[PDB]
Amino acid sequence: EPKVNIINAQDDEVELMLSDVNLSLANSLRRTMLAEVPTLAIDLVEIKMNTSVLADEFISHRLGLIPLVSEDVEEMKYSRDCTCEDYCDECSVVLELSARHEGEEGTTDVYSSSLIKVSGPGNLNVGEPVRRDDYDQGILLCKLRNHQELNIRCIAKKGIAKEHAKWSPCSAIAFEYDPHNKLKHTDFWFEVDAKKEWPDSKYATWEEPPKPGEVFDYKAKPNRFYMTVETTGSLKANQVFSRGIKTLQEKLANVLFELENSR
Amino acid sequence: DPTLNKTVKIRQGGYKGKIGIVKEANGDRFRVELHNPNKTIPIPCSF
Amino acid sequence: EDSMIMNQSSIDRGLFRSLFFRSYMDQEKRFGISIVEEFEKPTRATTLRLKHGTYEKLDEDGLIAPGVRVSGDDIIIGKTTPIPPYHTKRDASTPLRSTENGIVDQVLLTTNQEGLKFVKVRMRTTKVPQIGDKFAS
Amino acid sequence: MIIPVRCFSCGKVVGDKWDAYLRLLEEGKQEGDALDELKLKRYCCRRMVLTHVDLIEKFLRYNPLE
Amino acid sequence: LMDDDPVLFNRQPSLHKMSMMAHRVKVMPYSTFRLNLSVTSPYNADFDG
Amino acid sequence: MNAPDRFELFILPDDVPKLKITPDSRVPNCIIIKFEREDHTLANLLREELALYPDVTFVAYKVEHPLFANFVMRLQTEEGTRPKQALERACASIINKLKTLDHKFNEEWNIKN
Amino acid sequence: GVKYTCGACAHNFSLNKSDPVRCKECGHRVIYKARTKRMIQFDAR
RNA sequence: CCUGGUGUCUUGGGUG
Ligand SMILES: [Zn+2]
Ligand SMILES: [Zn+2]
Ligand SMILES: [Zn+2]
Repeated sequence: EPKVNIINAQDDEVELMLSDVNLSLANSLRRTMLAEVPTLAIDLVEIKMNTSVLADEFISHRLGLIPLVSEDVEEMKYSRDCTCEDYCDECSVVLELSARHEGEEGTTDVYSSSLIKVSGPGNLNVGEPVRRDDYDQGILLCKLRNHQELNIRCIAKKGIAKEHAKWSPCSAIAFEYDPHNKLKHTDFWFEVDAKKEWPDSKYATWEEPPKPGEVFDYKAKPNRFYMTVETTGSLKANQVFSRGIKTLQEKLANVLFELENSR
Repeated sequence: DPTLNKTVKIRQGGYKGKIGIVKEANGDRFRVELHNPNKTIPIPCSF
Repeated sequence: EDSMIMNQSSIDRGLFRSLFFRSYMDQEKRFGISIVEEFEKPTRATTLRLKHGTYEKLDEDGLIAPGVRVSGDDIIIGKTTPIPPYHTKRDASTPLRSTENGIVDQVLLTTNQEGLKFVKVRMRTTKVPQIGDKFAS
Repeated sequence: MIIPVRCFSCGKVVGDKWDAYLRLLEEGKQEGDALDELKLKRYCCRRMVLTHVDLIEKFLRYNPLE
Repeated sequence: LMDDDPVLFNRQPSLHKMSMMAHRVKVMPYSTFRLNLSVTSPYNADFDG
Repeated sequence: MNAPDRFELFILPDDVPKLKITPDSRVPNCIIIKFEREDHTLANLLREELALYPDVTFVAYKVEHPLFANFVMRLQTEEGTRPKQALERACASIINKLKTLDHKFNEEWNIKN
Repeated sequence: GVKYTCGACAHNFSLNKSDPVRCKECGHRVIYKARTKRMIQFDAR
């Protein structure tokens, strides 16, 4: 019975209409995509040399925020659940960076494209810092002048956004419903005339205005939820919507398991 | 005890892979002053 | 009553985060013709009334090195003063403030106007906004 | 100090758009239009680029201490 | 110190007797003291520092 | 210094059950379910679903304090049905609706590919 | 013994505390300790 | 093999 109608689509954002579901399910889907869809992100930085003007943990802090390709992350384990001694190939990706400026003039800009994957759970496509094109240098990390060097080793780990926002696959999630306020869930503030002073939703033409005579349907419920899921490139937009649903299933499944085992 | 004040790496648990220093080693439960957040934790010797 | 809710994810991405720096200064004092204090890592056998904290982060020159994390009551500058009339000296070392932690960032070594040795140790840490911190428009 | 990696409020990556923004200003575009071309539509993302102050160019002038 | 131990709570300046009342402890994370909001008035307390 | 570990929101201690059912013997056929290491995310989803069933006479939840990731739900059903069984039914319904919903998105997605 | 750094000319050298506090190269009287041998880790949070 | 001491007097700037 739930129906979906995709209004627009591209690699990093999907705009869609969701219908024939309960408000609570639309909201729980919104929350799950923001908070519980796993991704991969740097979580340990070993600084062997940093003679730049930026403080050590300042640079380390920027590193944690770099979005990494997380496509095959479902087959990867959490570090806290792995049976091994220290890290290994099954629970972490190791990245390395080394930059230096030779010459007495000019500035060497250190970009996220200099992050080199060194090991990783082959041959899974995980751990490369996301790029828009091939000639795109990416995210600015630091800047170097003559004789200043930066040589760091980064450990990337699987995590969820509940622990730290760097693991979130979404950015914003636009979300709205009932553009003409037929349900009367809001009571509009106005100075003179409520209709002229409030702007129209960008989905005003997707539903029909209330007729001037029409009585209030006290049985009507919210039923069409338009949302747009933008991502950072760490996951493709279609994967986020799919894995949001998948993750929410196992959580309910885990609850169902516990009831039939507690007797 | 011969392991106080020597540098340590943690190989199991939620703090697996982190550097620390043995601050106090009374018995079985160690006190590692973790480097990474400003906190000193109680931890078992198997780890 | 004039408190405020802050978005935890904004804090995670760096909102209102700040660096904090503290510098400690010390120098050798003169008490006589050849009676001067001395920077060193004090041995427990030869120096009385030692502090309760750890001395294991000092190098052989009596000074801690940049990059080492320190916690409260750790000694970062070892200095002794001799006892007038072996086992002749008394500790005059400087511990980190009990309520603080962070990383040693830089250590200045020089001499003062009177020619004795003179050190400064700057410590840096990062303060992350949390419940109780104060803000204003 | 240097351009933030993420927008504080919504999380969209903005740390890869700083160089593109300075170049557009040389070509005479106005600030509002430059942000428009970069597709920074929500005003949370716009504040990040429009109001950042690049102090790292000043700190680099102090001749390295090694 | 443990749950439901009584403690004496106090804000200066102690202008009258309800500047010092006994509360029951509840141990909690984070470093501020928590008060139910309806006791701010007798202490003439607020949360601006 | 007193900030708790953020991973404590979802990682269950070994001596702590994920789920705890106790009776409310003050009224007939009423249980209190305490959910550990969970949020509004799970709770609101179950709550609305349950309320549309004809044999559920009372359902409610509260997150008692946001600094602790738990919530407690109260569920009373009429004499015929056993509350704990009814909860299982609500769970399976939603798993089915999301399975269907995932399928219909996949189909619509390839057409736009 | 202990690595130092000249505040003017950046030459590196060691001193076994009893030596006078100056740079061998330029005579500068402000010097700095070099960083520890130990590895430093940060959680990138 | 238990005990285990680090200053004062001011002044100035601040918080409610
Ligand atoms: Zn592993
Ligand atoms: Zn924004
Ligand atoms: Zn020199």
